[PDB]
Amino acid sequence: TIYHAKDAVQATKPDMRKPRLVVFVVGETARADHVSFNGYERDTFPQLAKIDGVTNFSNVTSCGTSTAYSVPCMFSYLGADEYDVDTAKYQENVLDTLDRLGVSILWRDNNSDSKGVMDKLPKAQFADYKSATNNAICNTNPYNECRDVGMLVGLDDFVAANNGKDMLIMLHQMGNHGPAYFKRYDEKFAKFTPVCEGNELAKCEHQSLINAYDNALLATDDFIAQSIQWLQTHSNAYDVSMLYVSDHGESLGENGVYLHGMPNAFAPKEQRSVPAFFWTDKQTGITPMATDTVLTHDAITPTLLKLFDVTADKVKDRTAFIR
Ligand SMILES: [Zn+2]
Ligand SMILES: [Zn+2]
Ligand SMILES: [Zn+2]
Repeated sequence: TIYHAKDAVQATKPDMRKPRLVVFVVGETARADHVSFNGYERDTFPQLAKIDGVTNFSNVTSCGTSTAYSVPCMFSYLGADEYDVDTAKYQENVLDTLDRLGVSILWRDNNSDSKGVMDKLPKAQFADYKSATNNAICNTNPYNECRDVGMLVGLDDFVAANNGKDMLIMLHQMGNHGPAYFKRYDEKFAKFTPVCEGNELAKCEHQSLINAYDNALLATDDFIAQSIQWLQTHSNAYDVSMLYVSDHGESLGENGVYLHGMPNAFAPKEQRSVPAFFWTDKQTGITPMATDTVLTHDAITPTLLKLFDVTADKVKDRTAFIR
C-alpha cells in the first residue's frame, strides 16, 4: 500500500500510562440545523443535554454528500480539497496507522459497510450489525429493523479481550437515512406527530416529513447517550472519549431537492452542514476545541491521532475537534 504516515509515532504507550478507549459514532444523514444545540426550536437532543462534558460543534461541513464519498474521506490523510474517491481504499488511512501502532480497531456496522476503510485490516475487526445474526435488537418495532443500540451489546467482551490495550471502536449508524425516516426509530421516540408513513413521500405534508426526521434524531440522541454511558462504566481503568460526526446532511424538499448525494458543485447547504459532538471523562486530560471553530471532516483524522497520542508529519498543521 501507499503510505501517508510511515513516520507516525505513538509518544506514550498503554503499558506506561492509562489505556485509552474511544467510541467514534459515524453518523448518517443528520443535519446540523435540526440539532437543538445549533438553535433548532425542537429539543432533538434531550439526553445529550443532560450529560456533563458534551461539546457541540456549530460549524462543521462534510467532505461530500453521500456515504460512499464521505466515509472514506473522513478517515483519509488527504483532506477534502485533495481527496480522490477512486484511489482512497488503496492508500494508508488513519485506522491503518493506529492499528500498526498497536491500537485495537473494531468496526461495527448497522448501515452498509466501511466503504473500503477497513479493507486492509483483518476481516475479524469488521462486524455486520444489520441483521439478527449479530444484532440482538431488531424485534422492537413493526419493521423488524435492527437498531444502532444493538451495536453496544457485548462490547464489554471486546474490552476484556483487549484488556489494557488502546482501543478505537467505530459504530456506523443507520441514523437518519431515508427515505423512510419513520422506520428509523422505535415507537418510544414517536414524539412529533403526525408522521409521514407509507411508501409515497409526496402524499405526506412537509411537517409530517420533518416530524419523522426529528423522531429519528431522538433515537440517535438516545444511541449516543447510551454510548457515553457505556464508556463511563470503563472510566476507572481507561481514559474514555466519544466522537460523533455525521457523514452528510439531508434535503427535505428545499428547492425541490430530496435525500442526499447531490454532487458538491450543486449541493445545497443542508446536505453538507453536519452535527458533531465530543465527550470525554474529566480524567483524560483531553480538551475540546471552541464550539464555533470552523471545522470540516478534515478534523477527524487529526482528532483520532491526538486521542491516542500519535503524531504524523502530514497532519501537523490541521485543526482537530480537540486541542
Ligand atoms: Zn472529507
Ligand atoms: Zn445514503
Ligand atoms: Zn450517508
